[PDB]
Amino acid sequence: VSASSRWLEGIRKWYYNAAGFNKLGLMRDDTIHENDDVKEAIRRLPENLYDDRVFRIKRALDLSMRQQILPKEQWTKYEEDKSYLEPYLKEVIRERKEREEWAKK
Amino acid sequence: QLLDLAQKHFSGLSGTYDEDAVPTLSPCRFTGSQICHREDGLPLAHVAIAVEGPGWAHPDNVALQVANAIIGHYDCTYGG
Amino acid sequence: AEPEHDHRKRMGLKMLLMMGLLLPLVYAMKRHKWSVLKSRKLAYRPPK
Repeated sequence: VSASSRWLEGIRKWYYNAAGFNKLGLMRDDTIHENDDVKEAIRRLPENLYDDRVFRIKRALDLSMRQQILPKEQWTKYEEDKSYLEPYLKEVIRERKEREEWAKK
Repeated sequence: QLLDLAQKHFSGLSGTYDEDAVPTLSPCRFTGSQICHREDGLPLAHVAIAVEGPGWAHPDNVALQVANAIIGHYDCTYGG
Repeated sequence: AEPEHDHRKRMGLKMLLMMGLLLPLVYAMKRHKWSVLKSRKLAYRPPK
């Protein structure tokens, strides 16, 4: 909405490009560290998302090994980086926090 | 009886034939290689492993077949 | 202070001449075995 909020968004696009997982065809959520909440969120994913996730990780490990990167056109565009794990992971933490509120009284 | 019938029904593929397009098979290069179609949704795995064999005419197809018999075949319904 | 001087320079040449033969050779051994992975091709075929 704002000139400086377009600048936070352009600095975020800068960082995204500097992080460079997109160069390996990865999405942001592919790159997350696997904790207990995370493991459960992966577990809770539908078939199509899990299978795509597996392939994207597979592809990037293959590139990592051969020390290559994808052609520029095949990089994950910041605008279309689908945050597929978000609602799943938010729900797992929601559930944990409740259990923890219950374990308090 | 058979030769009579072949002249009776198959004659009429002569007049003039072949000449312009003579198609003989070129040999096929065998490659030591692997194809792996991972599918964990299928209950049992299927594996086919093979080396290059010599072909129809070769006299030592007989000896290979004897060794293939020694190894043989199995199935879970076999009594043995 | 260093009586071994002459001997260490001698075996040192032998060390360098051996490594110059062995380094590319062990590299080629590793590169041979690893070519199975380096040239491997992936295809993803999800259902309809």
